[PDB]
Amino acid sequence: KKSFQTNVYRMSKFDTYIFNNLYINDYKMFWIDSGIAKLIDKNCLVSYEINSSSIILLKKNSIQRFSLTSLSDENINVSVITISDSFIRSLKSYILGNKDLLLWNCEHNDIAVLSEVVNGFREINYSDEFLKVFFSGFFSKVEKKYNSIFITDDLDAMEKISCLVKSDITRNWRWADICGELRTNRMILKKELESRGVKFRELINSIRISYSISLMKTGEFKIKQIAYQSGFASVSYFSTVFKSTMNVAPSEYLFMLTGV
Ligand SMILES: CCCCCC/C=C\CCCCCCCC(=O)O
Repeated sequence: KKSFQTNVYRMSKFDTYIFNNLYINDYKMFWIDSGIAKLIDKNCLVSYEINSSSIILLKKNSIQRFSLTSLSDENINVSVITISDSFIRSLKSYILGNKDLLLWNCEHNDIAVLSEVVNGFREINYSDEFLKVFFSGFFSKVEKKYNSIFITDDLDAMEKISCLVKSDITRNWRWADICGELRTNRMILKKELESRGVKFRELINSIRISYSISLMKTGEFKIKQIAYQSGFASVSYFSTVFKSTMNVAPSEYLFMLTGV
């Protein structure tokens, strides 16, 4: 359970959630509990319908640009599972021998286990062993259904940059700071941002927004405090960037962390 952080979001009939420059702090996976939805991937310029068996995987350190639109006349619950790095590396272990958004059409076996994870393991209490072989076997499969490895040699350049920023979120980050800390020139590091279609400012802001989300999940409701705790120079800039990224206001998202 501590290796799994889950949330459930309500989706009104035919409503749309829009994400722009959304930085994925840790591996995530989500799916709808019922009905049908339309996912539009602005990064690959593609769209497709998903059902209660479709599982979407988001790669850590990726910068997402997509929208999800309900195509159901009833409310839909979107379950989101966040996996800890400690568990992910456990998965790397059970697996021996550039796509950031992976879609997997389940065989109501995997979506059954995933549904129990969001369900807080209160109907079935899988073991560490099973969960490790399951998930490891899950990514191992989806990796084949796509371009490259979903997991990453930990010392990836983007991972180094992200961890750096997260380790001192309020520092007034500049390219010079990144190059100096990583002992690497910008000509070599710039590919990480280019391939993700973001300029330096956007990258730092994206990491700070996801950091603010993590804070709101711990039980922090004071928006004013969250703005500064997340490294933003002001509450207004935080709110502007948050709204631009999540398409909703910070306080609005916090409210969604309640659940009905
Ligand atoms: C705008 C409110 C957020 C609604 C989130 C549910 C919709 C799609 C699932 C995508 C998950 C990425 C959102 C990040 C938030 C989180 O980490 O829980």
